[PDB]
Order: sequence, then structure tokens, then C-alpha cells
Amino acid sequence: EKRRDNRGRILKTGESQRKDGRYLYKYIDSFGEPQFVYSWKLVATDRVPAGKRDCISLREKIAELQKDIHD
Repeated sequence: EKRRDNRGRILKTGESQRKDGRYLYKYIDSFGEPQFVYSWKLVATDRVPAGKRDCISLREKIAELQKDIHD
């Protein structure tokens, strides 16, 4: 019924998983134009596979992009 990634994590609206595994979310900027963010992590407690560097989880990014792009 509810959606999950190739792992079993329940991702929320907008969030989506690619065949490569990197997650993807979409948000609106201060100009009203559509943007997209990428990350090999869903939460800040995840861990990227060797070869990939650290990255900011989406949840933490979403709060920063909506809050930092807007005033």
C-alpha cells in the first residue's frame, strides 16, 4: 500500500528513488521555479557506500533550502 525504496524505508510525498539508488526530492525556490535535489542518503543517520562522499540527507536539505532560499 505505502511506497518504500529498494530498502524498505517509507519515503514521503515528492521523494523518489532512482535505479542507481540515489534519492531525489523536489521543492520550490524563492522565484517560484521548480528545483530538484539529489543525495545518496534519506536521513542524516544513513551511510553512503564507499566511493561516494558524505552528503546532506534530504530531510536536512529540504529544511535548509526552503528556509534559506526564502528570506
